[PDB]
Amino acid sequence: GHAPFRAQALALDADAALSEAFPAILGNCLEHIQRNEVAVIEGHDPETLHQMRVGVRRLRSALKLFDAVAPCPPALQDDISWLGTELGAARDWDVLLASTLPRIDANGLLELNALVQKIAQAKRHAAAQALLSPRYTRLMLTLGAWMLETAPLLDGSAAHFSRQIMQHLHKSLLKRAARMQDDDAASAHRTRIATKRGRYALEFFHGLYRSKSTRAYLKALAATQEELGRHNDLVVAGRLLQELAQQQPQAAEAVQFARGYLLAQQAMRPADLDAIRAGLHALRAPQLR
Ligand SMILES: [Zn+2]
Repeated sequence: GHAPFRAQALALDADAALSEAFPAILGNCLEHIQRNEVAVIEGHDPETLHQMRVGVRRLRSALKLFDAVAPCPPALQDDISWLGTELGAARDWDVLLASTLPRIDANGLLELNALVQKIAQAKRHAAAQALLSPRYTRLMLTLGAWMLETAPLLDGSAAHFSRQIMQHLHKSLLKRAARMQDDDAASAHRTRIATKRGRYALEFFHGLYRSKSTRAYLKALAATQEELGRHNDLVVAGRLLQELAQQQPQAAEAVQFARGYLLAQQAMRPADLDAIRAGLHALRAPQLR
């Protein structure tokens, strides 16, 4: 309520088992979602919604790496996708209003800003209703119950599991950054998600790896995510405004002006792959300690 909740720092023991790490990682993800509930329902704060959306993304990536040892039931995965879409739609409209539209310097953009704010507030109300619905509360309860049941069934230490995942994710990131080509949406998106997956996994198994080696690895990853995410916000804005033009034909002139400005920003300032390649060419897989 009122205050935004950021993901709690998870410091796992070096000698900790997989049966101890799995409920600690997923529990941290569920807490990150739960502690933002009230503020997303009652308020309109963008950071509280941002933190809840990130929490859902962190949970989905955690279930993806744990999929081999503990596969999540398909019914829960459908509800996680529903929750991600509901909070995601509200987040997309908030990014457009606070970050994508203000960087646009023809005079009819004031009424467009009022229309976008109206949609963003309505999407926040729609997200609030999704959280108050029994579908959400049942999902959080069923996920927690499944987490605790599957936890003692896992074999080996956390260090043995993390090294296999970290080797695959570093291999996946470097491969996608090399296969990456200019003006290709599919390759740029694959690199951005490999950057997110790698950042989350290293934050989950934080107390298992070297303090100064991971800090430099996370810095190079966060910089790559910031660059590819900047170009991604521009293409999402163009998609959201084109959808708004079809539903609201009255503000179409103001929409097309904003769409024209953003389409040019995509061509004039594309995702600087050369700076990304130079930022990731030196990176070595973080070693256990
Ligand atoms: Zn309201």
